[PDB]
Amino acid sequence: GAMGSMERASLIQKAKLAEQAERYEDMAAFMKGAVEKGEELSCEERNLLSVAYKNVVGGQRAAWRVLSSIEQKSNKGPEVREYREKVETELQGVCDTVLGLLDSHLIKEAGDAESRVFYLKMKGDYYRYLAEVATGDDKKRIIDSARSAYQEAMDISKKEMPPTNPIRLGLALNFSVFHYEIANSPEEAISLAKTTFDEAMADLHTLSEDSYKDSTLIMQLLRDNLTLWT
Amino acid sequence: GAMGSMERASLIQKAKLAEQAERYEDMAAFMKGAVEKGEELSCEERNLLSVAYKNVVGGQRAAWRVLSSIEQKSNKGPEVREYREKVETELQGVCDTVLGLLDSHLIKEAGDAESRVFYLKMKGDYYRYLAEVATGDDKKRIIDSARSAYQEAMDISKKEMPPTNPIRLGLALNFSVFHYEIANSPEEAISLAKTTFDEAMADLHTLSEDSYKDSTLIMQLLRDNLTLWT
Amino acid sequence: TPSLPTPP
Amino acid sequence: TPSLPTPP
Ligand SMILES: *Cc1ccc(-n2ccnc2-c2ccccc2C)cc1Br
Ligand SMILES: *Cc1ccc(-n2ccnc2-c2ccccc2C)cc1Br
Repeated sequence: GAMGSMERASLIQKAKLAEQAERYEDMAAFMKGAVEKGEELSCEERNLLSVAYKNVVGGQRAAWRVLSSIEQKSNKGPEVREYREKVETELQGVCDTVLGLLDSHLIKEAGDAESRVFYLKMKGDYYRYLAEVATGDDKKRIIDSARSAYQEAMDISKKEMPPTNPIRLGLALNFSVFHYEIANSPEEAISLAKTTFDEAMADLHTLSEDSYKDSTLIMQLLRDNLTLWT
Repeated sequence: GAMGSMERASLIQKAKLAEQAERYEDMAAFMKGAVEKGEELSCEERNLLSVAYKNVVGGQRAAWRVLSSIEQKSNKGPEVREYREKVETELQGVCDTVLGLLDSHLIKEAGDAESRVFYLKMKGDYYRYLAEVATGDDKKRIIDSARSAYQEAMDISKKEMPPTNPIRLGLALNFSVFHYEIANSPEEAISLAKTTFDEAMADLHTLSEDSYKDSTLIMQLLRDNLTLWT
Repeated sequence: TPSLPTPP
Repeated sequence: TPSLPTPP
């Protein structure tokens, strides 16, 4: 696309600059360009991709929730619905773009557990965002697509990664949020967060100080959700 | 343009929704559409226009300053300069759009002091933003364009508005910042802020509680700058 | 230096 | 409920 003329390394450099400048739409466009070069992503590059799109979709989701709340209080003319729909369509477009990158061809080339779990977690997350706004014939299929991606990620992570691995912990956190917020399964959410926390706690003794900091940060986020939910 | 099909009132309604959703690019596009309907703007509508574009250009300016700082520390390949230039060009485009709205035809139809001063202040501000990034043959002309717009605004405001009027106070604040930051005239900046503050203080006795709150807020911002500068 | 912010 | 934030 529009980034086809730019060197891969230059796209990555500019993504880092865009992050420092808080230009997340630019960051996402640079990272989309980098993915489309066709090469696998390193760990650092995967994180750049994730940060970029999380910020973009995060802004859209926040706007959608503001507008949806106004719309539900209205229930005036068609403007609130129209503008909510505009934001919704834009959000869906970004999710479809991310899912498209994962399907063409990041997941299929990802053979190491760390990369494959990372991408499948992403796939779950972006289907989850589609689920948040879905109301038509395919809504159950969207929810099931999220579930399936998260479940494959969980199965790989349990076999191949320590219980303290940050990607494994973040996956469990997000899958637990899926259960609570999307699948109407609060008990499953709570069980997953609890078991994840406990298994991580038991493995902290193996870690360096720096790895300990990372794992315990995500453990605290699990605990925070457990507190909110109980 | 793209908003030509939408009712003026719907554009204004959606601008307000976009503000609540913190969708400032959308807000600006809606307000550009509203201006292009050809009718004069009310006070509330002028403020919507201003808020929208201030947020948009504010983000661009902040990004430009981050990138410019990295570039000056670099003085590696062309990427930092290229990306700074990209952000700069986008910023210039937004400023040119705002200036275009003012010239076609908001200023020429603005006959009341409140509207005319508001628009001329805007004109000064957006030339000031162009001045912040200017380096070529026209840089002195850009600075003079800002100065001229601010000066016409000041002359009208002094004749037609009380010294406590928020638009008059905001104009003086921004013109003082022009003097300090752009025109290399810190003494003029300080004198303007001081005289503005003092003349406003003397007129506070005439105001209602609500008007007092508004005027004193801007007076405090003048005082804050005086503290920074002395 | 800070210029005028958006209204409160 | 909060999901995973961006990394610190
Ligand atoms: C340039 C300018 C000046 C004043 C306002 N304004 C209008 C109503 N309230 C305010 C305001 C804005 C910022 C700080 C304080 C106050 C009272 C709007 C613009 Br644009
Ligand atoms: C999904 C996920 C999980 C973990 C990370 N990550 C990688 C390095 N640090 C972290 C992180 C992220 C958020 C909070 C805490 C920590 C330690 C990135 C992603 Br994407």
